[PDB]
Order: sequence, then structure tokens, then C-alpha cells
Amino acid sequence: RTPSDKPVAHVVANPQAEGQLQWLNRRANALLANGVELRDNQLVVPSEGLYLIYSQVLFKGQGCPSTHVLLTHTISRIAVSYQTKVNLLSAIKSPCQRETPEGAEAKPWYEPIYLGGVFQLEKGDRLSAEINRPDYLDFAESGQVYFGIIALTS
Amino acid sequence: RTPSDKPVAHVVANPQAEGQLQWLNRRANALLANGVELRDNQLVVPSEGLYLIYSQVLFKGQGCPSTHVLLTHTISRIAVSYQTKVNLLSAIKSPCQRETPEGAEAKPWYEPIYLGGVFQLEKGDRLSAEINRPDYLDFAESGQVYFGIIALTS
Amino acid sequence: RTPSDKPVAHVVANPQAEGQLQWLNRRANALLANGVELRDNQLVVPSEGLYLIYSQVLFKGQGCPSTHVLLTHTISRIAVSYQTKVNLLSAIKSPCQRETPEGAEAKPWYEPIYLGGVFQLEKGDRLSAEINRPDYLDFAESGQVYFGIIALTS
Amino acid sequence: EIVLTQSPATLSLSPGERATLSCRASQSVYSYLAWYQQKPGQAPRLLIYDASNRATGIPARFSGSGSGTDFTLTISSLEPEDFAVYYCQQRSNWPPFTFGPGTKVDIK
Amino acid sequence: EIVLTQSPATLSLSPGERATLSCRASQSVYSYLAWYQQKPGQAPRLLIYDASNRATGIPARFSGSGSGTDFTLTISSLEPEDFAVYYCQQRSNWPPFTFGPGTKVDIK
Amino acid sequence: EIVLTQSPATLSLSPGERATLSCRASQSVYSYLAWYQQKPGQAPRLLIYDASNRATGIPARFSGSGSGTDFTLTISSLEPEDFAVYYCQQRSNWPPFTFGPGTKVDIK
Amino acid sequence: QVQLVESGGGVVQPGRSLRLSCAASGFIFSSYAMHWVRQAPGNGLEWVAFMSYDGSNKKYADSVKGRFTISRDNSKNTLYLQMNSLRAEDTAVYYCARDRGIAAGGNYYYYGMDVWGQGTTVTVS
Amino acid sequence: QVQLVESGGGVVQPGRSLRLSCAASGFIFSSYAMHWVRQAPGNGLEWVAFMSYDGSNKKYADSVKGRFTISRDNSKNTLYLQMNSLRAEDTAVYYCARDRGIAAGGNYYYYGMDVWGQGTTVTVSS
Amino acid sequence: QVQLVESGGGVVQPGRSLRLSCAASGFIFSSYAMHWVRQAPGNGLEWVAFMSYDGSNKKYADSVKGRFTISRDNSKNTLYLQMNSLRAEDTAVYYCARDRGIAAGGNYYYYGMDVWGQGTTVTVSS
Repeated sequence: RTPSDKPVAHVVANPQAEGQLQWLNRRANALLANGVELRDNQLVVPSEGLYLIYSQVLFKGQGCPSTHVLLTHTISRIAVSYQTKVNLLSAIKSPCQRETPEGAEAKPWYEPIYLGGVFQLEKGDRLSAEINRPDYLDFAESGQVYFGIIALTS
Repeated sequence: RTPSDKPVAHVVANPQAEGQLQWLNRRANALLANGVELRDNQLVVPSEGLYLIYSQVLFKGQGCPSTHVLLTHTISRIAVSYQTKVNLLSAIKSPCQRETPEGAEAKPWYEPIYLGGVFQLEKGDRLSAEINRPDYLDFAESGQVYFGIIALTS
Repeated sequence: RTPSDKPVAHVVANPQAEGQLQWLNRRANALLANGVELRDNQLVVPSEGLYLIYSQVLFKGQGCPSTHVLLTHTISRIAVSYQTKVNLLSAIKSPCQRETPEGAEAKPWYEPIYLGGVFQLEKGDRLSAEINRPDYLDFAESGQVYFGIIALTS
Repeated sequence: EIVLTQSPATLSLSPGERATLSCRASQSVYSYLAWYQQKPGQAPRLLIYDASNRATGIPARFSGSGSGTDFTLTISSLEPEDFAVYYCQQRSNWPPFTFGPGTKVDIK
Repeated sequence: EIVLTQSPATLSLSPGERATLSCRASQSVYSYLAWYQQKPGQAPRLLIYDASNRATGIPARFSGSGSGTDFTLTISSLEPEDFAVYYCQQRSNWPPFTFGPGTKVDIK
Repeated sequence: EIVLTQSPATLSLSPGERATLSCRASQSVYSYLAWYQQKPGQAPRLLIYDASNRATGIPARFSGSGSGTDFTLTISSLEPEDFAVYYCQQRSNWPPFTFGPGTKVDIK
Repeated sequence: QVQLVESGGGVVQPGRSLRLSCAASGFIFSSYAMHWVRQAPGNGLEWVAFMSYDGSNKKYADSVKGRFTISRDNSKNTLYLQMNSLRAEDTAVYYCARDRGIAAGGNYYYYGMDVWGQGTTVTVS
Repeated sequence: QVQLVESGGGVVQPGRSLRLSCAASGFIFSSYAMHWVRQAPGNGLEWVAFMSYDGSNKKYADSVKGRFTISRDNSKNTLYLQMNSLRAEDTAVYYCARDRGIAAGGNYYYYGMDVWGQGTTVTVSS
Repeated sequence: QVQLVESGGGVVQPGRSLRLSCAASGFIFSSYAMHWVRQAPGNGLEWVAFMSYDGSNKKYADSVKGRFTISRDNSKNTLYLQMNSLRAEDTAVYYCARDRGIAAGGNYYYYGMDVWGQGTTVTVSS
């Protein structure tokens, strides 16, 4: 709260997590200050205003299986006393066209996804940064998977 | 819509558009406030200052044609006094490595492009977020194609 | 170079550079004002606060060589009187799955990498935006390679 | 949403003359337009694909050109076999795969 | 981190009866689980991969099912050769490629 | 922009001895450097590509090494065939595909 | 050898159903998209239906939406058209045709329909 | 025709070293990952080690970490297990097996070990 | 069987024009980049021109820029060098060579020129 009291959050993926996307804050150069909460793996917004929302995920694979592999990343918000969730940001990638044949090397591949934008948020919104294939997640290095918001006006 | 009046804009692609990139401010979580205008599919800047400019497009395809396919996304500026369009941000992607042979399935693929950066703009500058292949554009879902600016100084 | 005394920087790659990534500023739509310095190919921060850090690089190739090609982009920070550099943002891409066979055309390909996030920085920190394969860098056009920061608080 | 026009409706020429068939779309369809030939009593036959590309096995007298809203099919020298009905097809989604009204070509 | 349990330890049945073997994981492994058969004096033999897919050359009486933490291997009709030891293998990384305790299948 | 030097200009050795040829660049070219051999009365012949890789059909006594600005071609034991002129080529763009001045390896 | 062979048409009273078949041979049928295209007596061509190689994308003409159903069986290498509640305007000759299915955004399709069946006549009155 | 043939086992004393071999034939060995899996007398199966097609990824069980080293020779089409600092608990029959090496995130591996060798017996007496 | 065969050289007056040809055979010519490289009598090698597989990239040496024009015909499997304003310094034997065209950033090219023609002599009488 040494900054100018602006609500801010920058959480990273737990490296100790085993094939599952769990957001954490107690890290080097990861923050969570000025009212922003983290409940049920979601970011809780404290004030009405214009927020910058961003997130990056990194997927990794060795070869391609017989089933089609789609990688999605989506940031959504749930309003206060709200059943449905409206999607704010979303991106799709398709790293695997065909199955790796038998007798061919399972060559590695990498796929990042970045999302960012400015949205008006109300007090009590619950923001989520979700993926569809947690088993493909890659948090081998520090600054590869993250999820952050910061109020620009309030 | 905040105590410190500040130019802001976040427009999305028209889902009803037929193979064309048309920006709209008319749905849930799309805004256009505090002087920023939308004329001729362009964003008109109301005040001189430092602006955050960002945009995402999402392309989709089924198979690969015989011609090489380049996907470009570019944010450009037209000054109040200058001659033409100066590119601020630009990125290129090449989703098709080779043509889908006869007898092979036209498997789908997805390719997003994200652009963002901070630029000093004068009052009256026009901003355009363009693509080169509108026919490959994918606005099947809400938060996939968008174009926004927000003043950080004045 | 003083709009409103808010620390700001948006530098681009030198187009005349030969296989090297050198950040420059003297260009139209590139800024470096309000204390932010550029020394030894690094951005020097003047004030403690919350900064938006972003960078995009664009790689281009003709075909695929026999050796595996990994393209990385990383934004890292060096504190004052510190001796290690902590990576803030990082992304990896793998454009080349297999070597271009003999008798096949060396078709061109493009790979962008975008990094962005908000970080708390102190006075005197040195930020660097680095790549691992400068020989694949493509700054033929203007808005393709860039690196910028801007203070959001203080 | 997209309306296809074909001019002229009927073209009566002698063998050896140049045939010029026109296909217009109410809105731009880029180059996703094809030309098909249908002889009496047979299934359609692909002539041109993607505005200007000639299909496999098609004689060199047939040529396609144009883009957006205006397309033209030229037969540099009419042969007796070429007297048939010719349709243009826009291959967009609105509405999908619509055929034109067709142009019949007969003798004088 | 992950502990595999296999029930029962010993299964004594007659030819023709249905055998139901259970493999449980302390934490979810999605469907990254395999079943191997080892007859006395031979190397293991891959029976099931990815929970439900039958390996090449494996008779149709073997079937796998389950997800997350619970997995089951069913032999619909025992043959005199099916009397062996059956192991499940979780194919995650913590710890990597761990085999279960095994289930022993005998006659009578 | 880039100047290639090749040392020595003339190399006089006996058959069986070791030849060490030097190629230096005013600026770094990473490992994008090749070695070509030209015998009297023939077109040049690719020996080494990407600094250290030996081309197909080239005898194993030829080897390349070095990076950046310093490159070396070693012939461990000269055969009568090996008396020829050797050129290095930097394969960057400034200027493109420049050949070195050449080194003549002769007997006396 | 590469051919499409249709069957199933006929004379039907209005409101009943009829099922058209289109057996493919000579090519990898499981990789091609398929179209149904009909032609009324003395009229031009009218596109009816379309489906992709695995059936993920299906499209129908407005005049047949809600009454026709295109499907395929890749083990039998055959395309099917199910026609329910036949009107008088459905009287036509029906062709099936193959398509590479290469498209942009699922909206613009390259190439064209290169091989067709012999057609089957449906008369409703 | 598709086979793995192991060798190198025997009676060894604790603290010594032994190297096991697994010669492959009938398939493109350079494209498959390889596993070492052991079985103590009267016990079940225990996974020991793993390496990818070019050795980029290596994995070891905790009980053998720091003492065993898996390696491979793609020109000889052979897999090796180097056993240093042998213990009595290492007494087992050792099998090698091949794997497609297709994985997600380097953590979850599809398919399974489909072909195995005949095994080689390692006894650590004293 | 894999060969490049050049032709067209001879004695030409200064200031005139000459067209060199390089017919390819034995390989898929339409997939390779092509170079022209010349050698003055008693001198070393000098790179002249370059073009990619479809002509998208053309590169020239400064001494020939504005006077020479490299071109290609993939139906005839032939490479062409158009020489205008011939000077005494153009006197050389001209070789064509094939290249995989595998490059990084369009600036650094892997591999090398692996098959060459027999050369054709161009002499500028003066």
C-alpha cells in the first residue's frame, strides 16, 4: 500500500502444483494489494472503475496424441449475486494437427497465450483466468504463467 | 464514468458482419466514453496525451489452400496534419506450412494476434486496427476480437 | 521530452542493425521521457512505483534447418547494486517441427512473441528485453519489434 | 443476403466468336467464385475455381477473371461442344453456396 | 505424492467367471493410466492404455474403465491362460510411472 | 560492411602433413560460414557448411571449426588430390554471400 | 474409377419422406466434404445441403431447413440425405458432389465441387 | 522381428558397478523413449528410469537417484543402465521397454510400454 | 544425373548485352534457390546474384547492381542471367549453383551451394 492506493493484483501459477492451475501471490515480483482478494482461485474486485486485465499461460507438449488437442485461455467475470459468467477475454490455439505416427519422434512444442484489455468492473466481481487442458500447462520457469488486474480509475 | 475524467474506448467486432471487420460499441463489456469517437470504423482521439493502445484478432481456417497465407494485424495512426497511415503496431503469422493434399482432411486451425503499446497522441488523431484477410476472421465468440485505447496522462 | 512528468518509454529495434537487437528512440512514435534512461541497451527506471512493462518481437525464417529452433523472448530486471537478473516475463515458441526436406521449397514463416505485465520497480532498476536468436529477428517494417514501460503510480 | 446476377440471360453466337459471360454479386465476395458448365442431360462440370483458376482437363479457351463484385468468363473461340448452360457460384456463407441464374449459349 | 492401491490382493475364480479388478489413486491422474498383465515367468504385457483403450492384439474380453482417481479392469470370461498378475501404472510425474501393488489371479 | 581475410595466401606443405587454413571476418557472422574447394580445371566444390558440418561425399580428413570472427579448416593429412584452392564464404547479408580471397595449398 | 453413385429417389405423395443415398468409390471418401445440389424441371441449380469430412459443420438452404438432414457413413463410404414432409417445390433431380472442404473462417470455401453423381429424380405431386 | 534383447546381469557385490544393455531390432529405435523397470524376487514391478528419444528428458526413481544413469546409443540401437553404488535392495530382474514418448506438459504420458525385453537377472550378494 | 548445364558465353563488345542460361536436370529445380558466381582469369571467386525458389527474393552484388538481372523459368527448369552494359571487369567464367534457400530472418543462410555447373566463359573484348 506504499503505492497510490490503486487496487492491484499480479498472481502467478503455483510451480509446486501437479497438473492443475492454482493462482498464488506470495512470490518475488507478484503482488496483491489495496482490496483485491483471492478466493476460490478467483480475483475479487474491491472498487468500481476501469481495470486493465491481463494474463499469460504457457502450454508445452511432446508429440501429438490421436485425439485432437485444443488450447483455450479465457478470462471471465461473475457479478455480485450472479449465476452466469460473461467472458471478457478468450483465445484459441491448435498446436496438434495430426497424430504423431508410430516410428516418428515425439518432438516438443511450445504454445503461449496472452490476453489483455480494459474493462469496467463493479465492486464484488469475481474474475477467473481459466484454461481447458491443465495437463498441458508449463510452469518450468518463473515468469511464464500469470494473471493480473490493476485499476486505472476509481 | 469515473472521478478523474479520462478518454477510454473498448470496441468489439460485429458478429453480424459478413466476412468483414466492423467495430461496434454495442454489447456487454464494450465501452466508448469521454470524448473518444468512432467514425468510419476508426477511433477518434479527443485529447493530447499518453495512450495505451491494444487489439486482438482471432483467425480460423479449415485446411490450407495452394497459395501461401499470411495473416497480418496492424494498428495505424492518421495525424491531423500528416499525409497517410503510420503503423504503430503490427504482427504477422503464417498458419499454413503447406497445401492440404488431395485425399487429406481439411483440419481446423486457430491463430490469435495481440498488439499493445503506449503512444503519445495529439488531439484529433485517427486510429485504425486492420487485418489483411477479413475472410479468415473468427468472431464466433464474444471476447475474441477487440480494439481499445485509454489515456493514461490527459 | 516532458509531457506530464510521468515516467514513460517506448523504444523500437534499430532497422539498420545487422543481426543484433539495439533499442532506439529518436523515431516518430517512439518516446523516452520523464527520467527514464537508455544505457547499455537497457531501460533505467527513475522512480519507484508500479510500471506497465511490455515488449513484442517478430521472428522470420525461410524453411527449417536440421537443428531444432527455439525462439525465446524475455524481459528481466536488475536491482541496484545487485548482481543477478530476475526474469519478469518470458515466452517460448517452436516454429520448426521437422527439417525442410531436400526437394521441398523453403517457405517463409513468421512468429511473434508478446509479453506484458505490471510490476513494482524501484529507482535504479535496469530492465532488458532480450532474445536468444537475433539472427531470426525481423524489423523490416515499423511496428514489429518494440519494448516499453510506463509508470502507473508515482 | 447476397444476390447473383448473370448477363446476358441468353447469348446467341456463331462458332469461332468470343463469348463474354458476366456474373455480378450484390456485395463483395472476394475471389470465392466458381464457374460450372452443364450440358443438356448431364451433371454439372467444374470449369473455373477461385475466379481465375482453370480446372483440370479444361480446354485453354475458357478463362476466368474478376474479383469482388464483378466476374467475367471468356471463351476466346466458341466450339460446337461449348453450347451449354453456364452457372457462377459464390462460395460465401450468406447465403451459403448460392448458384447464379445461369446463361445459355446457343447457335445463331 | 500419489499412492496407488490395488484391490483385491488375491483373486481366486473358476474359468468362465467375470473378474473385476480395482486400481485407485490418491490424487487425480485424469485418464493417464495403463494396465499390464504378467504371466508367471514372462515380461509384463501391455493390456490397457489411457484408461479405456485396448492395446493391439488384446482379446475383447479385457476392458478398462474409470477416470480421475478410480479405475477398473474387467475380464468378462476367464481363460486358462488369463491366470496371472495384473498391475496398473499411473503415468503422471509425481512420482513418474508408478506401478500398483498388483492383483494375483488364480484358479479354483 | 564485412571484410573477409584468408591466411595464409599460399600454403606449401608435403603430402602427409597437416594443413591449417584461417578465415577471419571483420564482424561476427555466428556460424554461417562455408568452405569450398576448387581443383585445377573444375567448378568449386562444397566442403564444409555451417562452420563445422562436413558435406556429403567429402573425405573425413577435412574438418571445420570456429565461430563468430575466427574460422579454421584443418586437413589432417594432405593427399595429392587435396592440393587446390580453398575459399571461405560468409553467408550473411552485409554484403550477401561474400567469398574470401582464397588460400592456395601447393607442394613447393 | 473415381465415381459417385446415387439412389433412392422416386414418386412420393406430399408430406411423406424419402431417403437419398450417394455411394462414393475410387477416393478417400472420409477426407472430403459433401454437397447436395438439386435442379427443378426446367430451372437452374439450387444448392441444398453441405457437411464437412467429419460432420462438424453442416449447412442447409433456407427452403429445406428443418425438413432435410444430411449425414454420412465413412465405413460404408456413403452420403445420405433424409427428406421429410416433401412439398411440390422439392420435385427435382438431386446430385451429390464432393468438395475439398478447404475454407477460411468457415465462411469462404476455396476450389469447388469437382466430381458429381449421376443424379436421382424425385417427383412429389 | 520387433524385439528387445537384454544382457549384463549377474552376481555383484555391494558398492560395485554394473552396466546393463538392451539391444533393439525391428523398429526405428531412435524415435522411441525407453524405460528401465525392475522386479525384486517375489515382489511386484518397480519403475526405475526413463529417457526420451534423444535423451533430452531423463527421469529416475528416488531409490536410484544419484546412483543409476540411463543412456542410449542410437547408432547401435542400444539402451544402457549404469548401476553405481550397488545395494542388496537392487537385487531384481531388470526389463527394458519402449514408449512412444508422446506427453502433455512433460508430465503426463499417453499410451504405454508396449514391447519389453526378456529381462536380465541382477543379484547383489556379498 | 543431377546436373546444371550453363551456356551462352562468348566474346562480347563493351556496352552490349548477353543472356546466360543454366538448364537444370535430375532434381526438383523449382524447390531450390539459385546463385550466379563468377571468376575472373587468375582471380578468386566473386558472388554475383541470387534468387529464391519463386523469385520473391533477389540479391545482387554491388558491382553488378543495376546492370544484371537474374530470372528463372520453372517450366523449362532454367535459370537466366541478363547482362547489360558489359564492361571489362565483367570478363570471367560464370557458374550457376543451387542452394536449399534455408535461412534465418532472410539474412543468414544455412548449408551452402552444393552442386555447380561446368561454367561458361564470358570475355569482353577491349
